[PDB]
Amino acid sequence: SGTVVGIDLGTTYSCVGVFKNGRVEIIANDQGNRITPSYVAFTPEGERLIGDAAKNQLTSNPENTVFDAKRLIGRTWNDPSVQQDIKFLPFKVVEKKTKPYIQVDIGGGQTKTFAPEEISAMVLTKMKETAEAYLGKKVTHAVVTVPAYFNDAQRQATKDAGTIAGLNVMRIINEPTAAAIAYGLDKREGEKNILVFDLGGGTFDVSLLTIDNGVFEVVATNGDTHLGGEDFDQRVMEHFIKLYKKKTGKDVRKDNRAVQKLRREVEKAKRALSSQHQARIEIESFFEGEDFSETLTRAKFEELNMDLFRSTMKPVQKVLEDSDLKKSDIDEIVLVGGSTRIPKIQQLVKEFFNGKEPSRGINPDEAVAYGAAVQAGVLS
Repeated sequence: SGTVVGIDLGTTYSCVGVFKNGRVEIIANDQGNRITPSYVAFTPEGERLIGDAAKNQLTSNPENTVFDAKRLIGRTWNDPSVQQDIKFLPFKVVEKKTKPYIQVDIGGGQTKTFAPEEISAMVLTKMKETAEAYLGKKVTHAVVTVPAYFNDAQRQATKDAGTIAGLNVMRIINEPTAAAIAYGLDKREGEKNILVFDLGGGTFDVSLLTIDNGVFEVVATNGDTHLGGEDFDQRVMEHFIKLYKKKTGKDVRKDNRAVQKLRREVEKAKRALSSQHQARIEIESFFEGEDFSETLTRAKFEELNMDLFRSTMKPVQKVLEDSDLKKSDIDEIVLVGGSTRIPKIQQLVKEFFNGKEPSRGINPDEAVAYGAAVQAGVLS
């Protein structure tokens, strides 16, 4: 096994960690980032790009930048989920052997068709190489996380992706369970009920876990597969674009370059508003050599997204019903994903459970990788 690594193979972002000196170390990639976009792309030239480099050229290559391969991985063509998601994806997806395949251009007008597994394998290879650089030796084995709702086919496909990347995926472990392990909830005594609330960039997952004698079980799952941090950005985008036209008289929509410059500052401001109450957004030479200068308040950000924020509670109530539990039967609450940093999200969860405090202490972007790395630590 050697040094086995824990890998959160996320829909939008992936994360890699290892256990050493009786603690978890989340490994930074060669650009110094602890998370790595699950992105693959090809340039006008032959060059293949994985991670940050792939996501940064998304704007200039909108139709041949692959992402969200995890939505397709291990599914059939006829699957209702696949047919829904291909309408939201810019790149072309096609049937081959009654399964979804991703068709992209390499360079010089040459096309190529990859299986979801191959895309995920490329991302895994990048996480593998990231880990190898930190450890200073080859990595052969890994613990990979998947959503709780994944079936056998999806679990096996994730293993296959590993195999292609040269990784022996020792264990497949459910994302909420990994998050629970990160917070040391497996050290708790007796029988307890655990609510995991996972709000990523483009996905929302609620899971009710039990723990019994330091061993978990996923009782019920729910959420929204197309609700995440990006939807909160889009409401902010829509607000400020409308404001710009109202003040200047200029419609910015058809200028792709300027719109990306705004999305960059909106994303920065959103993160800032998790700890501050206002954030200036200044862009010099924004559109037709005219500047942009507005402020986003926490109150406004909340106002623009209030309906979306409240909609997260319905899945929480539904999983409790399917688990045959009341609010008061929940002993632990675990918040995972960057969007859970938002104060309003935390308050809504807190208030739903009549003032009970969620667990804190772990980077919610990293919690799942953390847990996987602990399991890897055991198997090293």
